[PDB]
Amino acid sequence: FVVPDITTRKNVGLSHDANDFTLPQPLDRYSAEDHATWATLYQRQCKLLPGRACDEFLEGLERLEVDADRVPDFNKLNEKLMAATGWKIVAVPGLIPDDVFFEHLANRRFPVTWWLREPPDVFHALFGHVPLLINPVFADYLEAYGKGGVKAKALGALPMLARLYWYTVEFGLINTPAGMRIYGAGILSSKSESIYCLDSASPNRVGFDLMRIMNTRYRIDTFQKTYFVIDSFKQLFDATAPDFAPLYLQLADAQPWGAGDIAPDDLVL
Ligand SMILES: [Co+2]
Repeated sequence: FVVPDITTRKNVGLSHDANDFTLPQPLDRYSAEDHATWATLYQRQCKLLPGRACDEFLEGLERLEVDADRVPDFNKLNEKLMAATGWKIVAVPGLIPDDVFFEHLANRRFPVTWWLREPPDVFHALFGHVPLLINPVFADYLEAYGKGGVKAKALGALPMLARLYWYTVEFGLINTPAGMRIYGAGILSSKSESIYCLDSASPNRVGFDLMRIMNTRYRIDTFQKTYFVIDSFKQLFDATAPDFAPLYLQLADAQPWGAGDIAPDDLVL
């Protein structure tokens, strides 16, 4: 039997732009259970993350006044976000087309799935991704990433950019004099990956390298076998400076590294 998935069920009776896939945040659809689920997840992560999350993340939560006790009102969060970096969040139904996603980031709009899991959803999107948008360097990296979507799509290279996003925005680590810390949203909203990614001898931790990352496969249904480590958000933004076109064409005929591989030139940490 095939039954409707959560995206389908949550969006019953709602609409989305056929081009940019946005909708007004459906505030009336959040139940008491939803706000309680949000509060539980928020409390859980805030207990786990001190000394694991990078300091910029935890500061972003406070500066944006991300609600501890209910699903945040997107309009209200946008007041603080816009004043900080000129970014805003927009509600989407769930997974959206790539050109749409990129066009949003290119225009300093961060798409956020509106609905919450039952006890990627709004907790992952808002709690995991949004706090770093208050950091001007990180925000500029995301904008530059978004702007690269047009060229990538024209060259059939969206999956190569997707690897860069996965291994930075979703699963990135940042080294600090106080020790290794986390900036990837997929780790920051996770119950357990926050522990494994810093505490386990199992995963590789490899210095950030643009070409290497864009040549590296990933899997979505398991903890990462490799994490890439930056020294600063400036490293990410600076990585977007050169022309990616000749990089895509070189990668196109290469054999990608497996998710668990160490490459001969890796700086292994
Ligand atoms: Co994500």
